[PDB]
Amino acid sequence: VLQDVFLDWAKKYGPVVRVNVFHKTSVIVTSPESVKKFLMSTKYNKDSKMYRALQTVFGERLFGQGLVSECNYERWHKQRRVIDLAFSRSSLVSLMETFNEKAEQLVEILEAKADGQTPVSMQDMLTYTAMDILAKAAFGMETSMLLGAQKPLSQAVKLMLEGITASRNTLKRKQLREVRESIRFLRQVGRDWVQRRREALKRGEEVPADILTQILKAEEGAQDDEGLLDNFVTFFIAGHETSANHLAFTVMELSRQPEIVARLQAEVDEVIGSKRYLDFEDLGRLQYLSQVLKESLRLYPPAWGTFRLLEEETLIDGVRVPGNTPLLFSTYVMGRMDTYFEDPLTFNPDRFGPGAPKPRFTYFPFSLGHRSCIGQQFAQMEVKVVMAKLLQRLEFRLVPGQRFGLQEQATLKPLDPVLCTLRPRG
Ligand code: HEM
Ligand SMILES: COCCCC/C(=N\OCCN)c1ccc(C(F)(F)F)cc1
Repeated sequence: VLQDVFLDWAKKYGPVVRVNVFHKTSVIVTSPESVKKFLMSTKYNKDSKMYRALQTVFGERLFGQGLVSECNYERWHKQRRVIDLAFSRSSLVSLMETFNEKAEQLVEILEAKADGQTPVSMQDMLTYTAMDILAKAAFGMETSMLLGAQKPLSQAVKLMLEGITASRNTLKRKQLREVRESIRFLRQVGRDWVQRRREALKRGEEVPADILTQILKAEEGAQDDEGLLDNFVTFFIAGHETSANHLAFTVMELSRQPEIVARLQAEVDEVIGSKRYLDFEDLGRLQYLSQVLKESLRLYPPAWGTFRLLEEETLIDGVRVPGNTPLLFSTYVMGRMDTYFEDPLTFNPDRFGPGAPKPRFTYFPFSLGHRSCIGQQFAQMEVKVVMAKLLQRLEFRLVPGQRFGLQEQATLKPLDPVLCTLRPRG
């Protein structure tokens, strides 16, 4: 992938290197001290130019000015102020139900295929699980992709994601219209779930706190609904894709880590035993699993980095960088430099063991500072629940011909689906 070229240039030409990314010039900055300086201060904001591709795709508005793609500070802070309420500790705890139900359903489906002969794309299975979780937790709606439903919506998402791949890269005639079809499809599903929400509150019906309630609340006194559909599509996608890929990477890696798996099984037996559903307080004690996930994100971060606009010419690590320059920061790159991580190609979860110094601005799969992931705790919870349940009940072997490796898409994800054969534990 393109991130592997940047790593080579980082290693070779040091901490400040001009590059071309999405066919625009920027400076990739790879010192911890630089990361800290620019990420940990609100003085630095995202670069409209770099995110302008995510805002609109092929003349069809995708994330628009939603929580990811909005770069002006004050406009972003206004939404983030209110959307933040849907991610409080009590908000989160109440989602353990959605996470558990979906996790259980996933494990059950796979148990039905656990003959040890039936190939299953774990990438697909984990995408359906993540979307099912997101759709319900965020919007109070059931997609049931895990049981074959909403196969059109699943297809819209797929095409739209290739869309972003070609929009900001790729330098036939039908494939470009299907992407536009897909983007408008997602916006219309948005309208319906927004409408089906308004109708239920027009019947004065009781509806618990949501991401949906919060996005609506942020869009009050808006002449259009566009700022609301922006945030619908942003969360619909951001709230499932990176989690899906993170899961896929982890199961991929694990299929060739028998010792790690054993310890994982060993751990999950002690904390939950055979209990069907996990309580909020259970996740905290899945400490080794926590470590595996953290290491998974170090080698395989779905969201490989972020951009900040450097407005005034500044001196960065002894290099003069000119004003109006986009800064690229890459957790993928830093995670693979032996300057910051001994023997960096080795998947070693002990790196995050208790007592190890926490990596110091050399590792940020959820980014850092104010533009960090609003969904961090959300995804860390959901990912422990799925992984806990998989480890509890099933074993996965990777089908011969399945490659370990990456593709760059809208996010980093396994090049291959994660085709596996499955057995019951024991
Ligand atoms: C393991 C999965 C996850 C990863 C690795 C992750 C990663 C990221 C990172 C690196 C940023 C990009 C910041 C940038 O562009 O500079 C981000 C943004 C964000 N993520 Fe995620 N994330 C994941 C899951 C989620 C989920 C579950 C949600 C939604 C429920 C979410 C929604 C968002 C939002 C809306 C933002 C923008 C926050 C803001 O600018 O105010 N994340 N996350
Ligand atoms: C369709 O892509 C989903 C949202 C953008 C992916 C992303 N991070 O967001 C994760 C939300 N949970 C992202 C990936 C790469 C870049 C970069 F600018 F580095 F290319 C920026 C954002």
